[PDB]
Amino acid sequence: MTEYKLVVVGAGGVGKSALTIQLIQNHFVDEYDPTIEDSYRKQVVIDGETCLLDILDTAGQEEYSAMRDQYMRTGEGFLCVFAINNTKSFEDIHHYREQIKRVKDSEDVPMVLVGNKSDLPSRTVDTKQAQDLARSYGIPFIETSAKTRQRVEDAFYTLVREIRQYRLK
Ligand SMILES: Nc1nc2c(ncn2[C@@H]2O[C@H](COP(=O)(O)OP(=O)(O)O)[C@@H](O)[C@H]2O)c(=O)[nH]1
Ligand SMILES: O=S(=O)(Nc1nc2cccc(Cl)c2s1)c1ccccc1O
Ligand SMILES: [Mg+2]
Repeated sequence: MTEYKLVVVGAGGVGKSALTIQLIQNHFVDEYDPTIEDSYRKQVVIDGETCLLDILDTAGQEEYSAMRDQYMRTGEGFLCVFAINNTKSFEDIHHYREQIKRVKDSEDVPMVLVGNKSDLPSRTVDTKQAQDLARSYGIPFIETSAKTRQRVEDAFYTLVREIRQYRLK
């Protein structure tokens, strides 16, 4: 059994909680209190390995937060989520990456870029632009829908794979 500590970050409203609850509890939440921050543990099998996922669904995204610094220290991989209909949330991604890099004092940070709400038809962020951003960071890019469950397991499992690989570098 191997443990993987995953942290879900992104602007308020992008779907951090809805993604996390979909993965863990297999249901979509319509109106989840934006202040609730918890961790969830679940065992899954990924590439033949029985993995214990320990996932923190973050609430506040404050720059100045001792607790955020501690969880970025403890977290091994980061799911950086924006919503495909919220350009500001996409622009916020750089700031979250910078924060994480600073806390780690490293460029070796396992991260996956997630464009959530792929079920919404009025896109404001071109998939091309998001692919380009992820390429510039050297990270995977996945579009998900918490509402339909599209690529929910793939996003989290892709982050596990990124961590597993960095452990060999
Ligand atoms: N249509 C759609 N709505 C979503 C999706 N993910 C989350 N939402 C909705 O967007 C709002 C914010 O989601 P929440 O998970 O609470 O965002 P958080 O603040 O990032 O935790 C809620 O009303 C959710 O039901 C999605 O994939 N598609
Ligand atoms: O520091 S942990 O060991 N556990 C935590 N558990 C919680 C619960 C509520 C709020 C916060 Cl800030 C936390 S941090 C942890 C960090 C990163 C990823 C998974 C974790 O369990
Ligand atoms: Mg939330």
